[PDB]
Amino acid sequence: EVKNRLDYHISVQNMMRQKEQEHMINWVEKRVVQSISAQQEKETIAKCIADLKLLSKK
Amino acid sequence: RKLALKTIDWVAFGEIIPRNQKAVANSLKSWNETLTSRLATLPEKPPAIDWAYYKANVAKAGLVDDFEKKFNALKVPIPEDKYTAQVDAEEKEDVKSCAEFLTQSKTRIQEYEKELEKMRN
Repeated sequence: EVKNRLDYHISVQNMMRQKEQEHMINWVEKRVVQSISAQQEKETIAKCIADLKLLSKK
Repeated sequence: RKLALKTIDWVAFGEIIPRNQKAVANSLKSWNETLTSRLATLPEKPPAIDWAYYKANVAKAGLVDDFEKKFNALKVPIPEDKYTAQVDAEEKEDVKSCAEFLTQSKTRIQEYEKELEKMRN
């Protein structure tokens, strides 16, 4: 009977945190996914590391 | 756990039921066996909770910790006798049984044997 009280609160906080985590995540990511043309250089670093692939694969 | 054999008893019991309880004992035997097998099965005591995990990682610990203290302080009684001067009405019934039958019967048998002497003939 002692356990029954406790684990409910834990479980609710756990599921609640995941339903925050997902909800914040999609909302943040769905808001801020814009600056790729503002900073091109995420594809310049693609071409940088990609040149260190195109050279450094073999 | 709770019971035991005394004399010879679960078998040696059931057959033999003093008339002043005789009828009762037949029913009582079967009741007893029910209790016997049941008790032997049950758990005797559970675990006793790993607090370390729960206190740290259930972080409503104001609630948890207060309930903890109340649980750790929590004291427990035992169950209740009700039916155990039967245990003692036993020593009384044991008189009845031996001396009350022992004696009178021993004097009776005394006569039967003395009469055996002549009737060899």
